[PDB]
Amino acid sequence: CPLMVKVLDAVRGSPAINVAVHVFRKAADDTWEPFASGKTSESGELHGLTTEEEFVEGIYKVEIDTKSYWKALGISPFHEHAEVVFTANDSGPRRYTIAALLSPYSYSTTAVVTNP
Amino acid sequence: CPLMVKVLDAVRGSPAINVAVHVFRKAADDTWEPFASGKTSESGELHGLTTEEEFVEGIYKVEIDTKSYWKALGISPFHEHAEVVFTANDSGPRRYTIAALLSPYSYSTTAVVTN
Amino acid sequence: CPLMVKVLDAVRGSPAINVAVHVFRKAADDTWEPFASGKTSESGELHGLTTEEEFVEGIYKVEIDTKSYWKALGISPFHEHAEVVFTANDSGPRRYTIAALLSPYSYSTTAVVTNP
Amino acid sequence: CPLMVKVLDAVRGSPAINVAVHVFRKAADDTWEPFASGKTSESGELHGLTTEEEFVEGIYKVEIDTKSYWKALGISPFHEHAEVVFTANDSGPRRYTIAALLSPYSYSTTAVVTN
Ligand SMILES: O=C(c1cc(O)c(O)c([N+](=O)[O-])c1)c1ccccc1F
Ligand SMILES: O=C(c1cc(O)c(O)c([N+](=O)[O-])c1)c1ccccc1F
Repeated sequence: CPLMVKVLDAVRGSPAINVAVHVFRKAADDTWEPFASGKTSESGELHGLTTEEEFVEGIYKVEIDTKSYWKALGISPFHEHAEVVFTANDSGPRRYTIAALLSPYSYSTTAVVTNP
Repeated sequence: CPLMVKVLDAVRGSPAINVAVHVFRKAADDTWEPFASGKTSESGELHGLTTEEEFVEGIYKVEIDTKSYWKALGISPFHEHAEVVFTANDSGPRRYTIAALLSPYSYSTTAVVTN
Repeated sequence: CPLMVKVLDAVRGSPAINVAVHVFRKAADDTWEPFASGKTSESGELHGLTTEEEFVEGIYKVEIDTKSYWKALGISPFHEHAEVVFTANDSGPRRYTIAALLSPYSYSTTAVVTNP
Repeated sequence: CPLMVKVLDAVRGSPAINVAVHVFRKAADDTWEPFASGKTSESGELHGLTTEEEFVEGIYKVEIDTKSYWKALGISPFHEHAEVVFTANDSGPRRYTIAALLSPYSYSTTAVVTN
C-alpha cells in the first residue's frame, strides 16, 4: 500500500503491462541493496512491493526496465531503464505512487505522495 | 524573433519535420483570428512567425497539426492536433519558445520565456 | 465510465483537486457544442461526465482549466487552459482516460484507451 | 559536439541555469566511471562534454543534480537527482542531445539524435 508503481505506454495509449521493476534502498555503506521487485499487471500497476513496517526511511531507487518493454514490441528503444531516486518516509510514513509514461526515446515520471 | 515553435518526436528521437503550425490571436468577439503559420524545418523549428511590432499582448493559440505528422509516418495517433493557448505579457521576458514533444497518444508542451 | 479525466500537480506531487473541466463535441455545423462538465475530486479524478448511450462517435474537446488552478495557489501560470481534442468511438465504444500533469509553465497529457 | 545536455525549468518557464551534470561510462566490471561533467549555462545547456574521438559506443549515464537546483530556489523537491542511462550506437545518428524538463515532483527526458 505504501509504494505503488504505475507505467503507461504513450505509443499504444494503454497501460504498460509486464514491465519489470526493481526497487533498491541505499545501505549504510552507500551500496544499493535489493529491496523489492515485481512486474506491472494488465492495468500497468504494481502493488504489493512492501509493507509499512518494511518501508522505513531511506533513499530508494525504483528501476523500471523500459528497454525490455520496447524491444518486445519491435522498438529498439533509447534508454536502458528509467531510474527514480528519492528519499522516503523521512517525516513519517507516506504513501507513494511512482508513475512513468513511456515512449521509445523519451519518458516522464511523476510522484504522488499522500499522508495516510 | 519574439515567438518560436519547436516540435520533437518521442518515437524516433528526432526533430518533428514538416509539421504544420498555425498561430491565432483571440479577437475582441472571442473568435480566433489567423495570425502566423508555417511548417517546422529540418531542426523541428519554426522561426519567423512574427515581429516584435506585431506581437502585442493578448491571448494566442498555437495549433500543431500532429495528426497529419503521425499519418505521414504511417502511425495512427490519438489527438486531432495539439493546441497551446497562452497570454503574451509585456511584464515578463521578451522571447517565447513554445516547445512540444509528441508521441502517438501523448504530448508535452512547455514554454521557455527569456530576455 | 466511458470518459474519465485525471489531473496531477507536478509541483506538489499530489492530485490536482477542484480543477474545472469542460467537454465539448463538434456539431454538424463545425461549432463546439457543450457536452458535459465537472470538477476533479480530492483524488484528482472526474467521473460521471457521460454515459455509453450519450457518448456517441464524434470529435471531442476536453478543456482543463489549468489557469484557475495555478492562480489559486499563488502561481500566475503560462497557459490559459489545456485542450485535448480527439475523435472518439469511431470503431465502436471505448473507455477513455484523459490524464494531465500540470506545472506552471508546462503540461503533459496522455490518453489511455481500453476496449470493454 | 557529439553530446549536449539541455535542462529546462517547468515552474519558471526558463532554462535551468547552473545545474551540475555528471556523465559516467559503464566499465567492464559494471561500475560507473566518471567521464565528463559541468554546469549548465545561462541557456540551460552544457556543451563541450566530450569529443567524437572519446565518445565511443557503450552505456552512458547522465546524472543531473536536480535536488540542488530546487534547493537553491528555495523549493523542496522529490527526487535526489535525475539519471538518464542509454547506449551510444554508431549505427544511429551522430549527435546526441539529452534534454530534461524539471518540476519539483516530476521530470521528463527525451533524446534528440541527429546527423
Ligand atoms: O499521465 C500520467 C499519469 C499518472 C498517473 O498516476 C495516472 O494514474 C495516469 N493516468 O491514469 O493516465 C497518468 C503520467 C505518468 C507519468 C509521468 C507523466 C504523466 F503525465
Ligand atoms: O524535451 C523537450 C525540449 C524542449 C526544448 O525547448 C528543447 O530545445 C529540447 N530539446 O532540444 O530536446 C527539448 C520538451 C519539449 C516540450 C515539452 C516537454 C519537453 F521535455
